[PDB]
Amino acid sequence: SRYKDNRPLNILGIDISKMELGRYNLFEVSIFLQGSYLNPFDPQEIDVEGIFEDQYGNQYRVPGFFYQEYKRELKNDYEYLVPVGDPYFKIRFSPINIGSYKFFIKVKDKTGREVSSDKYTIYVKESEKPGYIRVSEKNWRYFKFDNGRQFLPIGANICWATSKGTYDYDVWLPKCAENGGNYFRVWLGPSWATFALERESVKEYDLKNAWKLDYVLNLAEKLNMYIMFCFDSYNELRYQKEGAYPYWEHTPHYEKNGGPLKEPKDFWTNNEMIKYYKNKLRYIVARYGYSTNVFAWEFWNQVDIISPTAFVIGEVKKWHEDMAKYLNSIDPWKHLITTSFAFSPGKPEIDSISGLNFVQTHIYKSNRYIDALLSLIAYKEKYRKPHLVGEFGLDAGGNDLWVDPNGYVIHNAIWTTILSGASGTAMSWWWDNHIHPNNLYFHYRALADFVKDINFLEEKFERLTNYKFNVYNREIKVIGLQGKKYILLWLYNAKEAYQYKKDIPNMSSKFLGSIELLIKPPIKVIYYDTYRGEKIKELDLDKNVIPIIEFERDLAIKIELL
Ligand SMILES: OC[C@H]1O[C@@H](O[C@H]2[C@H](O)[C@H](O)[C@H](O[C@H]3[C@H](O)[C@H](O)[C@H](O[C@H]4[C@H](O)[C@H](O)[C@H](O)O[C@@H]4CO)O[C@@H]3CO)O[C@@H]2CO)[C@@H](O)[C@@H](O)[C@@H]1O
Ligand SMILES: OC[C@H]1O[C@@H](O)[C@@H](O)[C@@H](O)[C@@H]1O
Repeated sequence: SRYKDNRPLNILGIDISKMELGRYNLFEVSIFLQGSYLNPFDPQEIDVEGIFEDQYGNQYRVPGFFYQEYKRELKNDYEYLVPVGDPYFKIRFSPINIGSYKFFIKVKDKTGREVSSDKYTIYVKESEKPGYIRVSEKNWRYFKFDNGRQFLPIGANICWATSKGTYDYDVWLPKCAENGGNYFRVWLGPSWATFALERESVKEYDLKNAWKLDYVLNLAEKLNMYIMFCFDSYNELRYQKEGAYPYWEHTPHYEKNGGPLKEPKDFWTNNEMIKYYKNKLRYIVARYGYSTNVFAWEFWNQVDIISPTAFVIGEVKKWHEDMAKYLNSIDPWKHLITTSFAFSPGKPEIDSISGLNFVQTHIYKSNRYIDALLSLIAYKEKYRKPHLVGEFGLDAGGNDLWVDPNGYVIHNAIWTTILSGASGTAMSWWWDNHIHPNNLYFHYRALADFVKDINFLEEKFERLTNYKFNVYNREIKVIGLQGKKYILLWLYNAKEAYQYKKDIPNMSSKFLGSIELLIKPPIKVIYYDTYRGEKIKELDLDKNVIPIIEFERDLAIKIELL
């Protein structure tokens, strides 16, 4: 209770960031107050709310949150945050409609006393921002922004920093964004994570780490990147003797460390833990919900590999149902909600919950992973909602780093997933020790430039079905999509795609073979170098047999039905 107060409830001062702002931009209110509360993160101790109303009758009830300002510095190799001023409360709002808004502040503390501000008026002008990310109503396999443009996530996991903290994101994010990236994922647990809110406690949240997450979210805003926030990771509920980077013995949830839980199984049903978890959801909505750069709320990283002593499917399912309902109810902007599993096929009992707006796959497989990705993407079409391959690698043990310095594994996965019908690219691990130092971003740039012009929401793509390969030289396979106006092909050499020793292909002319498709000419055929990210050749065709030019590892082909 380092932040307690014991004074009569009074608003002392209010600062407003701007009186005029653009659609979907941040409107921030700072509130100085006194009151009676033992825990500023607990709404039963103090409840700050901002009540906003547009000129179309829509009302928004925005929870407020406790805030400490910091000034960051880099002490050679670690980030250091200096507190600036006393902590205070904030409200963060984002307007969906333009025009005028009225708002006021309401505060209630543990005594039952309630105080409020007068009403203030702000004006909202049109902006360039596309809005929040939703599931597409036109094609449930894909995401859209509120303004109807597609959101096709291209990026990687970038889940935590080194000791350099936000200074690492200063480096990684601009590199990702200038190479076609618009997506990453961050972890808000376990307590060692850069953005861990439950660092020393599950009752009070870490104001330094929350400030770091502010900073990174603001950088994503400047770079037009969209973030999945992963609230908790399985390690928190996994015993040391179970391996796999366990953390139960160190986690604040455990009674040994001051928490309410005698064992991780009790996480799902312990009344005190559920209360604190809802307080955390409220804090996250309060502090970050305004942002259109929050792509999704993700409850768990791999909840199926918590301790087997703790995984009771019926309880984990009910907890996801109840928390998704609660989170959706308090989130004024109704961000997408998801969860994840280490088991690649997932858990249908949980994945089919209506409150989870999209499903995910994690897969670390070294042999024939192209076929595995295709099979999992076909399988999870049964849920009739988008599918994100949220984690991908060769090997949970990290063999990728030395067996595949050129990123061919990442390459294979991002082309396979996009041209198999997934909502976006397979999302690689190893951002810090592999993608960045080996400068693998060019793979994303090539893929982004191939798909940028394609409107996946209107193409009605289906997996390519009725093709005939005529190739004698080699064993070529194809992953493809057939749409109303485009056919997109990724061809790969089955005997080269899984070998990682050779240099990046630096190809060339010759005829290799052909593929004929169930389509009607005339057509324009574009051959695309997937490593340089360039058109190689264009060809106008009068019939349905597509020549395949020579290529070393893989080749993309874009066919336009004229
Ligand atoms: O160094 C900072 C921080 O690292 C922590 O360990 C990390 C580890 O370095 C590595 O990045 C690991 O990546 C996992 C990650 O958990 C993914 O969600 C996913 O998972 C796997 C899981 O970890 C097991 O290996 C499991 O058997 O297989 C899962 C995949 O199916 O895969 C990634 C690659 O393995 O993440 C851990 C943390 O989870 C800690 O060492 C910490 O002390 C340290 O500060
Ligand atoms: O910023 C990402 C990485 O960049 C490198 O050049 C070093 O400065 C690392 O300390 C840092 O973690």
